[PDB]
Order: sequence, then structure tokens, then C-alpha cells
Amino acid sequence: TNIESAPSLAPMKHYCDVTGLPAPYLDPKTRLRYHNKEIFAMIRNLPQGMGEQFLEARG
Amino acid sequence: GLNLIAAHSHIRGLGVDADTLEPRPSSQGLVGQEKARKAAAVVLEMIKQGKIAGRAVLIAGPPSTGKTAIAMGMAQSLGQDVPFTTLAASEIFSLEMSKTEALTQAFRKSIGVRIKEESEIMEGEVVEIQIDRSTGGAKQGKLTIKTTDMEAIYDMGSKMIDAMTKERVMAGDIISIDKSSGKITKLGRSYARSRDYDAMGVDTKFLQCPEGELQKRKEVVHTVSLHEIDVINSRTQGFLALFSGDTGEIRSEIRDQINTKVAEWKEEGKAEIVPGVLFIDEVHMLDIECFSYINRALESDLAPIVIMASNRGVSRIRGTDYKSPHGLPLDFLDRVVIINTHPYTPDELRQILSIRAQEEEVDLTPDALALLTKIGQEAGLRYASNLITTSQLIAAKRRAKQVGVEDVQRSFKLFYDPARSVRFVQESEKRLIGNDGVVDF
Ligand SMILES: Nc1ncnc2c1ncn2[C@@H]1O[C@H](COP(=O)(O)OP(=O)(O)O)[C@@H](O)[C@H]1O
Repeated sequence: TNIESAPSLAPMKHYCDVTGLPAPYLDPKTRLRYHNKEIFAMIRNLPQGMGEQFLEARG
Repeated sequence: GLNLIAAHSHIRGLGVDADTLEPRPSSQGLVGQEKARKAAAVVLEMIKQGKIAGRAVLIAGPPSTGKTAIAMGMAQSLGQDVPFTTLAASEIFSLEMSKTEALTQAFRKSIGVRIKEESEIMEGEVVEIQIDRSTGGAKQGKLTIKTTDMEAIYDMGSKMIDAMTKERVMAGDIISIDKSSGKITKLGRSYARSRDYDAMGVDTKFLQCPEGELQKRKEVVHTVSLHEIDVINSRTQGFLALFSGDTGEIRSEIRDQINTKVAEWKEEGKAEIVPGVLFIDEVHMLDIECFSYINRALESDLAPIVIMASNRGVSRIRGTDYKSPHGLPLDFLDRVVIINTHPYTPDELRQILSIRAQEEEVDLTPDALALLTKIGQEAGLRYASNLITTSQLIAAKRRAKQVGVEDVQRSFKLFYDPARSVRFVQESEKRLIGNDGVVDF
């Protein structure tokens, strides 16, 4: 009862978490999937307190 | 470095106009020949069209009137796009294989297939590599790289960690991980870790970080001939044969099946056929067994245009005993179309010697150039074009700057032109071995 939820075990296709486009590589400083160099620029100059909110929206 | 000045290192194309086909008299090296260069321009513009078979154009003319010059102009006026293949007609008489098949391979070397497909590559400086070999093994590891713009972390498979310790990727290398295969070509070393390299030379080049994104697709264009595919599909690992000549008699069913698959590649849009140029230098050195095959290899759809050059007048054909014009049989002279050249006027001789002087960067006084034109009127272009290189060095003997009459008259004194050599043979008969006799003073 209420323990019938089941997880998975399979390769997941990791997408971007700034935009919704498919992103193939992350960062060392903030660990964000990102599409290209414009999104890398906006990641590396964003005001503090939001780079954790992207991972909070992702989990 | 491997650009030593040869006898045709001053020709930078055919030199003619490409809009009204006018042979402007002095451009790109070819100076003086007008009608032959216009006909070569027409032939060159119907090579790049592609909508013609393998035909035969015979550059006939006297010795040293610019036939290999026109051929090298057509070679330089195509680039590395349409396959130009030189063939001096004594590479055919081999012993590894027969003679007609050695000719067939030279026809198949000049029909390129041009296909364009994409790859996915990665630029960038490696920031650091961590490999979890702890007794462990090549199982998991982290790769942190960057460009000037990007920076990324990747995890690696076992058959990539076995490629990272294979090329020994350091912390600072500029590598190119081809993603579809896995090879690593280190483009260089990054400058910013110049302290971090101890097992290198004292003089070592260093690059900068690559600019732009880190994951990009290249549209590389390959072009390989039909002889390439024939030698590849001939053994187990047979492409080494076309680097060592150890190929033998290739069976004709392989060539027929490759002629079928190239057409099936063309009709599916996967490929594109580029007809090249085959230059049979000194075509009079073929016997009639060659012409009875060139008469039928110039018939199929897949045949390159043959350009060929003959010196002889009414001469004998090899293999047989009967004479013929240009050393070629008449049933084969029906196929060819002949361009005749002409000897050179003296002002054209003077400016060809001027181009050959400016190519080697040798200063000349105009009196010495007038004397050199006077020599070239009586001894040909090759003798005066060698007297230039001799006279520069003779002027460098006595520490001079410009060559003069007092050095051209020494180069003309030491090194005999062939007319005076024939006179020396005719006036020194009894000691030079004619056929039978040796007289010793
Ligand atoms: N139109 C030209 N422009 C410049 N140099 C030429 C020209 N024609 C001939 N030459 C020179 O004359 C020499 C003889 O030409 P080449 O074609 O080799 O003679 P052959 O036709 O006997 O082989 C070459 O070294 C070349 O440099």
C-alpha cells in the first residue's frame, strides 16, 4: 500500500536546464547543462542565488 | 625546403583569359605561344565541363617549343580538384605485371569519385584528466577540458580510457577527439602550461587555446579514383599495394563490379564522378600493342581525357618496322586531334629568359641579356636557361653583384652548346669510339 511507485534504471538523455534545447556538456563551477556559448556566458555572469535555483527546478 | 627551382617552377597557370579565351601575351609564366594556348584553353574548358568522353589531343611540335610547359600550365590551372596524372611512357614496360594492364591502371587512376560526409570533432585544451586505475583498471574517469569560450566535464568509456593512456593525454594538450572513431591527434601544446612540461626539448612550439565552440561538425570532401577502389578490393589488406606497387593482374570482374557500383552510387545521389586528365608524356615510346588498346579505352563513358606530346617526325613505330608520322599509327591518328606549336621569335626568347632570370632572382645588365638572347637564337632555350644559373655562380666567384658580358662569355666558353659538341665529335673522330676503333695519340 502506497509503496507501488517504481524507479527506473536506464540511460537518460540529459537536456539543458537553462533553455529546453538538448545539451551535451556541463560545467565544473555550477554543474549546469548548457547548449552553446551564449548560454555559457549567461551562466558565468548570472547574479548569485539563482544558479542553485536552476538545480532546484531540476531537482 | 622541397621547393628547389626546377625547369618549370615559373608557370602559375595557363595564363589565358577565361572570359573571351584570348591568350594575353605575358601572364602567369607562359609567354609567346598564342594559337596553341588558345586551343589548350578550349580543351581545358571542355575538361571542367565533364559532358564529353575520353578524347585525345596530341601536342605535336619541335623540341624545346613549350609542350611540357603547356601541360604544366593545364596542371596548375585546375588545382587539387580534377585529378591530373602524369605518365612518361616508359613506366608502362614493367615486370610486376603485364603492359596493357599497366596502361589500364593509368586510365583508372584519373576518374575520381568525390563524396562529402560529415564528422563530429572536439577542439580544446585539456584542463585535467583523472583515471580511476586503483588492483583496478581502465574503468571510469573524468576529463575536464575547455576552449576560450566553453568548459566541460566528460565521463569516459573503457575503450576511451584505453585511448587516453594510448596517446598519453597530459594536462594542457590540445587534442582532437574524433567522436565517431576515438582517435586523438594532439594539435600541439598550450602555452599557459609551459612550466608544466619537463620532458620536452628546449626549443618547443606552443599554441593558443582553440576559439569557438567545443563540439562541431566538419563537412570533409574526399576524392579517390577508381584504381584506388580496385586496389583496395583486391586482397585482404590490399591498399598497401598501391603504396608499394606489389599489385598484380587485377581480375576484370572486380573492375566491372566497381564500374557498376559507381553508377549505382551516382543514381542514388551518394556520389559524383569527376573525369580527370591523363598526360602521356612522350607518346612515341609506345609500341603498337599499346595503341591497339588506347584505341578502345577511349570509348567507354568512364575514360579521362588524354593529352599527349610527340617530338618525332616521320619515324618508325616500335614493335613493327614501317614508318609513320609522329611515331603513331594512322588508325590511332584518326582518333587524336593535333595541336602544332612553332619556334620562338627572338623577343619572345628575350622575355622567356627574363622570366627565367626573375624566377631564380639573378640580376642582369641589358647588355648581358642581349648577348644571352643572341646565344639563345643559335643554341636553344635550355642552353641559355642553364647559362643563367652558371653565370650567377661565376659572378659569385669574383664577388660581384650583377652578371655581365665577362661572365656569360665564360659560361659560353666552358660549357659547350650541343652544336659545338656535335662539331667536336665530328672533328675528334679517331679517338672517340664510333663503332670499332680506338687510337691513342
Ligand atoms: N610559353 C613559355 N613561357 C615560358 N617558358 C617557356 C615557354 N615555352 C617554353 N618555355 C621554357 O622552355 C623550356 C622548354 O620547354 P619544354 O616544353 O620542356 O620543351 P619540350 O616541348 O621539348 O619538352 C622549358 O623549360 C620552359 O621553361
